[PDB]
Amino acid sequence: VQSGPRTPNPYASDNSSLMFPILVAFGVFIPTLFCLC
Amino acid sequence: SQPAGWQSLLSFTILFLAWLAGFSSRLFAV
Amino acid sequence: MITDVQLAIFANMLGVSLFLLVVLYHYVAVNNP
Amino acid sequence: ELEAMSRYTSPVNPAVFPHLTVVLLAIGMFFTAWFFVYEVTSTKYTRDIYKELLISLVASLFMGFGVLFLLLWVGIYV
Ligand SMILES: CCCCCCCCCCCCCC(=O)O[C@H](COC(=O)CCCCCCCCCC)COP(=O)(O)OCC[N+](C)(C)C
Ligand SMILES: CCCCCCCCCCCCCC(=O)O[C@H](COC(=O)CCCCCCCCCC)COP(=O)(O)OCC[N+](C)(C)C
Ligand SMILES: [Mg+2]
Repeated sequence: VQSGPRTPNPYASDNSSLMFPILVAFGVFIPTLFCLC
Repeated sequence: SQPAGWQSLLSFTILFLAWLAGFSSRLFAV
Repeated sequence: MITDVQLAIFANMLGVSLFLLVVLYHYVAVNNP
Repeated sequence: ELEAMSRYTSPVNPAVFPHLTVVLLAIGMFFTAWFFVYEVTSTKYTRDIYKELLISLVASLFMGFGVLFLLLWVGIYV
């Protein structure tokens, strides 16, 4: 009836994986503000 | 940079913020 | 979930910003007809 | 079997749904504000249609992805 102990979240690791997507967003934004010329 | 374009942008922004302040002050019962 | 204090602070700050933008609009329009 | 499979992870770490919303929503707003300004200070002859379509496309792209992440942070899970 009772399930058991919960599972630790295997999602990510700090100082690399959390900021990687945000940095991808920034790195796309800057060349977009280059197509002026 | 014409002051007319910035004047109209300021008007649009202040109307949008008035909308948002009217919508946000009416959620103290929700 | 938002609390009452957070939303009260938000409403106060938003009202103050509104009236600052009103006075800024009057300044701009008067100075540059 | 259920023994040879791996437990399913989300493609984006959930704890970075908020930080990735604002960044993908501020930029969008910025681009939209650049479009609106451009349409107020431009006469009919001077307006270029390609810059209009391009800034429309980029602003819509970032705004759409930001709206999705906002929609998914509050707990709708589209
Ligand atoms: C959320 C609530 C916010 C309240 C909204 C209030 C908006 C405040 C800003 C309005 C100021 C617009 C000024 C304006 O004239 O822009 C329009 C073109 O106007 C625009 O740039 C935006 C038009 C959007 C209208 C929506 C279209 C939907 C229906 C289309 C079929 C085109 O102007 P022009 O073509 O430059 O006119 C010639 C320049 N003269 C100065 C000589 C006039
Ligand atoms: C200058 C910088 C400006 C950049 C643009 C920033 C705009 C983004 C701001 C949006 C902030 C949303 C507030 C918020 O996230 O708080 C919510 C609480 O959830 C709610 O009920 C509030 C939802 C209302 C937010 C809708 C705003 C969209 C605007 C359209 C009018 C937290 O709820 P949680 O309790 O965390 O739910 C997650 C847990 N679950 C189990 C549900 C999964
Ligand atoms: Mg799906």
